[PDB]
Amino acid sequence: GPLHMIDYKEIEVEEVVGRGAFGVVCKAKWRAKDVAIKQIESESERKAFIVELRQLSRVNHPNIVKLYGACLNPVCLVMEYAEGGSLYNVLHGAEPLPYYTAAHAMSWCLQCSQGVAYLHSMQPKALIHRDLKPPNLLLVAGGTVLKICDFGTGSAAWMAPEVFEGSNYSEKCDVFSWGIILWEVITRRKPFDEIGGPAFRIMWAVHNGTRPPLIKNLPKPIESLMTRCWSKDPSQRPSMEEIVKIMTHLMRYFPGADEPLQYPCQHSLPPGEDGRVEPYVDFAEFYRLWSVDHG
Ligand SMILES: COc1cc(C(=O)NCCCN2CCN(C)CC2)ccc1NC(=O)c1csc2c(=O)[nH]cnc12
Repeated sequence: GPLHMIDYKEIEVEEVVGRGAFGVVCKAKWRAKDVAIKQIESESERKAFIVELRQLSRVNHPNIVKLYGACLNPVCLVMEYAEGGSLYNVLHGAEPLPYYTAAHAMSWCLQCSQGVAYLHSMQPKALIHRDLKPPNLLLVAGGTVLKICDFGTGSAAWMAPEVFEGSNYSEKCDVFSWGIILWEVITRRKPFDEIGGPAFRIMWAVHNGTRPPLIKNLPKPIESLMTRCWSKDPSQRPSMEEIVKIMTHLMRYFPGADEPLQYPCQHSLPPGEDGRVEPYVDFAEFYRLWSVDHG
């Protein structure tokens, strides 16, 4: 994949937007375009930069961030800027938070799965992301388009049990993360927020078979897919190609996914009545459109 060698003098650094897995991300300008720059912190991070640069150049897909080029003094990546920020901020960030619909929730998960399915179908060997979570999912086009970034080649809430076991893992670990993200956008809750302390407490819980609470009034095909994705045995989880197909076909019953995020939302989180939670999104329209198609 062809890419530019950037002269640092052509870069005009504006403001710091965030701090990813490694390095610092900053808003900037380069040749009229609005860009984002991931810059090195410690000289030790150099190995991670070679990996991410090797991979981002190799990949080309609408749901994975564009790499425009790389500057080597100082060593930094020049990528496309995501105007809407991360999904984590949209979900759980500072007030005021945007209102979103079930349609948005489904579309975000579809676009995410589409990007991952592409990664799993690389030649000659598949790419495993290893770090799928809302902080690494970015939003553009008024919140309607999702991009994947921060390749994994505080993540315990999304991590498959075989990964933190140090055990042998396949691309099916990405599928587990996707299941958690799906639960997360439907409920607008932080997964395992009730479990306090440090990371090992989550890891212990998930290792015993602790999963997120089931959702009240959730459509059985969605529930079926969600719980399949978070199976202990990686074999019992569906492939991403299957997920992409299912989610594409469900979008028939979720119109309006192309409406930009623009409405305010004052969000208070109720407690879980039984062992279940109420969704943030509403499924009344789904059931209406479904019954119209089915008998
Ligand atoms: C997560 O990083 C971002 C935050 C905000 C963001 O939230 N914007 C700044 C908020 C401005 N505030 C100021 C205060 N005001 C009251 C509200 C608006 C906007 C854009 C980001 N990232 C990228 O474009 C990006 C491109 S590639 C890449 C990567 O590999 N890793 C992490 N990020 C990126």
